[PDB]
Amino acid sequence: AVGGARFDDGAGGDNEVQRTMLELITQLDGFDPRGNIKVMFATNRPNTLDPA
Amino acid sequence: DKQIEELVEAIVLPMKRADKFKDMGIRAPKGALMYGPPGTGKTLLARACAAQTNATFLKLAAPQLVQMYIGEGAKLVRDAFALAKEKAPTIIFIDELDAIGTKRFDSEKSGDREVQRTMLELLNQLDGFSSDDRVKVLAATNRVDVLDPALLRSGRLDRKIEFPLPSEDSRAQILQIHSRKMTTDD
Amino acid sequence: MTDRYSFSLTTFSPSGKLGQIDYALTAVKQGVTSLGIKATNGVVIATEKKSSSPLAMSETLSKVSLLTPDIGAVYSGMGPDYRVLVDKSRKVAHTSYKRIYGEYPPTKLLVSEVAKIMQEATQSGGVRPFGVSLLIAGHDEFNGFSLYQVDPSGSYFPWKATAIGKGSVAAKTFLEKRWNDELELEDAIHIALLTLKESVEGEFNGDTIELAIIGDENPDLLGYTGIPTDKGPRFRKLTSQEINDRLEAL
Amino acid sequence: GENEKPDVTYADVGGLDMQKQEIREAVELPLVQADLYEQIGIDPPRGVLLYGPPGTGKTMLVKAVANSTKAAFIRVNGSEFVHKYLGEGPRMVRDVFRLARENAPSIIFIDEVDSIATKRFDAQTGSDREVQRILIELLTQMDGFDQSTNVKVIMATNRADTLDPALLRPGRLDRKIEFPSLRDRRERRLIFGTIASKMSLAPEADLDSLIIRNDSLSGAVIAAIMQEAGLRAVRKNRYVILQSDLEEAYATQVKTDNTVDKFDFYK
Amino acid sequence: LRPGRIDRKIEFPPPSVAARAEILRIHSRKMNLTRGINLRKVAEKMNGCSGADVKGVCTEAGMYALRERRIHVTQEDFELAVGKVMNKNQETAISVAKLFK
Amino acid sequence: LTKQIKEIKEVIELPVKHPELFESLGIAQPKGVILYGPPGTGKTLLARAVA
Amino acid sequence: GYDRHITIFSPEGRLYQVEYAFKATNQTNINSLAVRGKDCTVVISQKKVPDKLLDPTTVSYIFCISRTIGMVVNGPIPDARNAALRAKAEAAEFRYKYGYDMPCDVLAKRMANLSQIYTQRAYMRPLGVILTFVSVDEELGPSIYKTDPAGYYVGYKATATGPKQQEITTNLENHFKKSKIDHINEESWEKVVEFAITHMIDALGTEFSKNDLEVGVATKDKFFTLSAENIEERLVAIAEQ
Amino acid sequence: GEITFDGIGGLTEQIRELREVIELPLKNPEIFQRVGIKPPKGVLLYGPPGTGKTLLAKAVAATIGANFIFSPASGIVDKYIGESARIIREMFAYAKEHEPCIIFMDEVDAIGGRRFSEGTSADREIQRTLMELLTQMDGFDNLGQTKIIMATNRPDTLDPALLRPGRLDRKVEIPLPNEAGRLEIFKIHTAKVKKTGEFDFEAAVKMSDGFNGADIRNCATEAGFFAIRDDRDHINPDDLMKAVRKVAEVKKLEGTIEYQK
Amino acid sequence: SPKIWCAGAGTAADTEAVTQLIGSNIELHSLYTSREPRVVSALQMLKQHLFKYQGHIGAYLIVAG
Ligand SMILES: Nc1ncnc2c1ncn2[C@@H]1O[C@H](COP(=O)(O)OP(=O)(O)OP(=O)(O)O)[C@@H](O)[C@H]1O
Ligand SMILES: Nc1ncnc2c1ncn2[C@@H]1O[C@H](COP(=O)(O)OP(=O)(O)OP(=O)(O)O)[C@@H](O)[C@H]1O
Ligand SMILES: Nc1ncnc2c1ncn2[C@@H]1O[C@H](COP(=O)(O)OP(=O)(O)OP(=O)(O)O)[C@@H](O)[C@H]1O
Ligand SMILES: Nc1ncnc2c1ncn2[C@@H]1O[C@H](COP(=O)(O)OP(=O)(O)O)[C@@H](O)[C@H]1O
Ligand SMILES: Nc1ncnc2c1ncn2[C@@H]1O[C@H](COP(=O)(O)OP(=O)(O)O)[C@@H](O)[C@H]1O
Ligand SMILES: [Mg+2]
Ligand SMILES: [Mg+2]
Ligand SMILES: [Mg+2]
Ligand SMILES: [Mg+2]
Repeated sequence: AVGGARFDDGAGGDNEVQRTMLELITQLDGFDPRGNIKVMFATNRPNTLDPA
Repeated sequence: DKQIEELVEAIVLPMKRADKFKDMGIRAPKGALMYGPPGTGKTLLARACAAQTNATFLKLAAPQLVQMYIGEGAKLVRDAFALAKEKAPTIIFIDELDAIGTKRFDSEKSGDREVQRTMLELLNQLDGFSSDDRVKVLAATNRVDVLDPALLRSGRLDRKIEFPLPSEDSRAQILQIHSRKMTTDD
Repeated sequence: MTDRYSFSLTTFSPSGKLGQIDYALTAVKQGVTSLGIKATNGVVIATEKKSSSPLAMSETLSKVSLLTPDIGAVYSGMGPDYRVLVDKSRKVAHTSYKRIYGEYPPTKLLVSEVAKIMQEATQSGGVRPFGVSLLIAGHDEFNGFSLYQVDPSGSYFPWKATAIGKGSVAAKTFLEKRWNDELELEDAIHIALLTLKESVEGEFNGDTIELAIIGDENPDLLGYTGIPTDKGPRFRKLTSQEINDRLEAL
Repeated sequence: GENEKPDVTYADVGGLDMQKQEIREAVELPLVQADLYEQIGIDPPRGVLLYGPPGTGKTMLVKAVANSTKAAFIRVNGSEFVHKYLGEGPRMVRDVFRLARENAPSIIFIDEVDSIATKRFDAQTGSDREVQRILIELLTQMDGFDQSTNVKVIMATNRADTLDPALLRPGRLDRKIEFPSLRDRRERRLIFGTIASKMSLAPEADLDSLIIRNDSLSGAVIAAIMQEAGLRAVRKNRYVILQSDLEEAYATQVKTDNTVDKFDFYK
Repeated sequence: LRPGRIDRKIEFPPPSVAARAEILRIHSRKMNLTRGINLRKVAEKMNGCSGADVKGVCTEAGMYALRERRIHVTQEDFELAVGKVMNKNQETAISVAKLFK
Repeated sequence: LTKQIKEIKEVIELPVKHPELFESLGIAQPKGVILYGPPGTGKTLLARAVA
Repeated sequence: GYDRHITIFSPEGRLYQVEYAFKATNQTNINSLAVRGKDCTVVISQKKVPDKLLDPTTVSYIFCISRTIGMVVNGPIPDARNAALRAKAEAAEFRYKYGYDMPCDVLAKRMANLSQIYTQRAYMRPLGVILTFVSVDEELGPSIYKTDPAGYYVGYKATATGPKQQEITTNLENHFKKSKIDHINEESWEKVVEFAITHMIDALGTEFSKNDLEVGVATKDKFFTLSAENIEERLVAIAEQ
Repeated sequence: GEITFDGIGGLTEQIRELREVIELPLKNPEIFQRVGIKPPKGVLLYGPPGTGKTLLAKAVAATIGANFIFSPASGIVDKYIGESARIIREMFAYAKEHEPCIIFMDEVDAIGGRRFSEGTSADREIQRTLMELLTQMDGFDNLGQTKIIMATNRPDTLDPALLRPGRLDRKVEIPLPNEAGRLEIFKIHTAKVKKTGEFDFEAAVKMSDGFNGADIRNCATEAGFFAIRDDRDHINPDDLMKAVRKVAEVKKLEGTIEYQK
Repeated sequence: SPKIWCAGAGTAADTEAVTQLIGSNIELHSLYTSREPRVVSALQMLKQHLFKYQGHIGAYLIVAG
């Protein structure tokens, strides 16, 4: 959660979590230099993790 | 193959043939939206196409340029719009639209409205037959069902492209692209 | 919406009252206002008919079907459930009483056999309750004129007066005020017309109104005269013209 | 309702004369005269339930009383009470009762409450919890609202069993009026009379034939008929509507479904 | 529901005829007294169902004096008032049932 | 009902006025109280009246 | 909803399934017409003219069930065929059982009873076709019985079916009031067909060729389909309007 | 300028039907007053978007020469009151001066709510703007001289209140253009732009049955792309034949065939 | 039925029984169809019944009506 699941699904909903989530996806996705950066992700369940 | 052929009708051909468009008088394509599954190379296409059209390629994301507060940033975005139109010809690639889509009734009247409105303005101004040919617009989004309802009214994005599932042919070619990097094993 | 237990008819409902059975009643209400009044010397049943399409023939829509020549039925509800139920009533009765006891049923027995059919379309899962609730009005020798209601549940009750359909509320109270069993039949027919006339006032013409009596025998309509001992038909259905006569007596 | 007041007066009420009388005695008169009630010594008449399905002019009755009271009229709807922040609803109950005290005498009128008042509820939805709380506080405030200059809560419903009957009940609501919508001859006759007054009619056909032919027709059906009738009257340049024109206008509008549209598929 | 800390519980019945006599008596005294003192009769004859019921009887009996433009009640009025209040309570509460059992 | 009045009196008035008497003569102190019975009895009224 | 699917009583107590069948029987858009002449029963249906890949003639909506009895079908074709079997079949069985030709009225009653059984069957989905039987009946003479997908059935003086049914009905209604009877005028079997052809053209507003219609005619002891060219003999006077 | 009443096709019929409703009570409330009926105000239009409900509102306004205020409310849409509060007050004031006047309230549904009871709480805030407008235009007062025509495009965002009598008197259908109403439209479009002479539309209109007029403009433009691709500045009848097929696919797929309540 | 009478010969028991059993079906027919059955209809139904048992059920009848 936070940079994990969207809270858009709710009735009033929220998208401060979509901002955080989005930013991370784009840094990973496409060209962008890296200095041998390993990416480790700890999720209790893959289900909760955004499918994106 | 198919999507490339389609994008090239919407984009490349009008760019060079712009005189012809003026004469006949019909609008030239006012932007293409690509949507459906990721991994289909929405990215990629736009880069190659822009280069052919020799038109400055901005890779851009409308909520990413909101830095901290939506006070100092709503205003930043009005500048970004201004900059991007100027120094044409150009193809501005605006990406993921989901955070500012907000089809809901609890759609923010905050500064999130301002980014969104200036999205409508960009597209409206391209209509005509001279403004469409210089300034070109690509847009990328994944879910297409969460958008603003004023976007499904009129022809705000003048062309809508759904990605199809890959074929056998499509898979076999993508593998070849990857395998070349590796040692060739027959 | 409701439970999966209450849609099922093999499953005890939480309440214990099926959703199903309750649907059957909602539909009864939606139909025509049909009534029955019991008299000393007769029973009158009367109802209005669906106007349907303009060019659809009204005559062929029959909401009173004779079960036997001496016992008729009236219903509120749907046509399809009515006809199928009706073939079953006659058929089960022949087997269990016209070959065994070689005679027409008592009204009570016929009413009993109609409940059982009903009951089985509610017991067996996956088979909806009959879409129709009856009045079975009739005449037999042993227990005289008789008046019944048979519920799509398969419970039945005798009454002094009952009415069913949308206008059930209205009608029942009117009958009370104006009439009691001890009064003669002739009075009730005029009364019943008036009662049904509250229901609808645009047309009350004898074409759209089906009115019948079960009363005295008609030895003419026995149809094999020269033998007198056999009871004639108890039931006599009154034509439109006959209705119109009865409208000027009101 | 006084800043700009309705044009509905007790005179502008046509039919329902019998229903209309009881409602004035209950509501309008505690406010104009406290003094009458004090001399005998009774507790003023309490709330008034208005039910009868829409077209029975429940709201219309209260439009009449709004002019004559010369004094506050607070007209609110059920929408206001149900959530506006997911928490606004409990607060919103309290404010109408307080606001009434300030500008007393006041008529409290709540148009919809059929959806606020339900026997059962669902606490699993978060938004619903506020619906539940509004219902319970209303019961509480009403007991603390007796013996006030404000009339005890007036509300309008489609039905009297939408409200809980054990809880909301006589002696909160000691007058509970059913309106005729099946309607009698007299009741019909008065509604036709509002129209008959409004513009002269050129007799060209029986007036009373039309009444009898209306099975139960409500006020709204009768207004609609005239509206068509007069659209034809413009073209002709007629300015007094033929009784023949009304007859044909009735013929083309055989409302309340009749037989021709209900009967067609309930067969 | 479950144990915790709730312990005392007080049960309130709807009134009996004795209790009904008491509630009815004291409101009538404050208002205008029932003449012929048949407020006792009214309670003996029937039970209401609530003390809310009883205050409704009080209001109506008094309203009957108002229609005549009198300011005092009698027994004749209570006998009308009771039948109206009490019967209305029954016709609103029974309608929900169809014809089961 | 006065049945009711004696039963409620014991429970609220004596431990509030003097906890010191109640405690000693009895054992413990009474807790919350739940009033149950139909609407329209005038339970609310009782609660106001003791206070 | 689950409430839509259950074959057993809906919460409304009036089936969703039944309303659905009613939707279906207007997918094909066949306007049909059936009237009763004096001694002749005329049934007309649009014969669609598809592409050459299909033959036009073969395409039909009028079918000969038995002697005298014809059937016009409105609503989808594969379900039409399913129904058709059962009706042809019973006419035969009745003749075996009872040693006389089945009357019209009795065949329609049988099929209403089968319709109702379908919603009692869980597996089965109710047939979503209109069966309108036309005949010169044994006793009653010209007869029209229209059967609904639900299983309601009712007789008719005249009828039309389709999405554009409404326009045709009006003409037929007013006609019958001026004529002051329920039969289309003229004893002659031939000119009643033409009065039907003409009234179809009027209502719909579209002139139809022989290609665009099919005309089935009931006489005493046969139901038979006219030639393509027979239709034309009528059509020609009418066609100049 | 008047939108040419000839260039409205397949809804010719609509224009004429309309003036009964509009022209007679707008010019003279006198006739309806003497006749004996309350004068009608509130007219609801409805058709699948791109049949030109807006276009028809304009057509009528020019004929009479009555003042015309077209306000889209989807251009100012917000939750709580802000910018909307300023506009609507201004807008009635202009309408009053230029009376007789027609307000074509376009996408009334935009600031339109849905009542809910357990829904999003925000939609009721949106609804309030619409109610403020209603009272300004007409209160208890009934004028024909200033009149309101309400046009909707989405029906499930449309306000249940605004359906009722007392806000509304006629519910006027605007249906699909005609079969060869669509042909009239097709031909007009191509006359405007360059063409070498095209007459393949007799075939083309048939495939493109069920089209909104908006959608016909789309096959004409794509045909035109095809011409420029061929290196011509003239649409050839071949190019047009190509376009109508592909455009017909999407059009029905994603089609609006709704008629709003 | 009222206008279909027959007189029976053969085994007496069978003649009464067959008339009673068949009687019902004819009565069923009448009401089902809202029409008086054909004389031939009775004839047909009668014939098949007997035929099955190859005549052990020994009713030989004059069918009139
Ligand atoms: N069509 C393609 N052929 C081969 N590799 C592909 C293709 N599309 C994407 N990939 C690979 O996947 C990587 C990530 O692309 P990504 O999943 O971000 O795709 P996208 O369609 O641009 O989506 P989004 O921006 O919504 O995440 C690329 O850098 C490329 O190596
Ligand atoms: N194992 C235990 N330890 C302590 N007291 C116990 C035990 N088992 C039973 N009790 C008895 O239960 C009495 C009341 O416990 P109390 O109700 O305060 O407890 P709890 O389980 O903390 O719950 P809650 O806060 O919901 O009331 C104690 O005073 C004592 O008599
Ligand atoms: N015994 C009484 N004496 C006086 N008035 C009474 C009596 N009982 C009830 N009433 C009247 O009935 C009104 C409503 O009853 P109240 O709301 O106090 O009931 P309750 O039984 O505590 O119900 P709830 O279920 O709403 O909590 C009181 O405000 C009062 O006017
Ligand atoms: N006394 C009457 N005279 C005329 N018409 C009436 C009368 N009373 C009610 N109506 C009709 O009832 C309809 C509803 O009135 P309204 O006050 O809007 O309330 P509701 O629908 O809530 O009962 C109107 O169409 C009105 O014409
Ligand atoms: N009747 C018509 N005649 C000509 N073109 C039409 C017609 N109907 C629709 N169109 C075209 O579609 C365009 C857009 O429809 P628009 O006026 O925005 O209507 P709506 O309010 O129904 O969405 C019109 O401006 C016009 O170009
Ligand atoms: Mg990407
Ligand atoms: Mg109301
Ligand atoms: Mg209480
Ligand atoms: Mg518009």
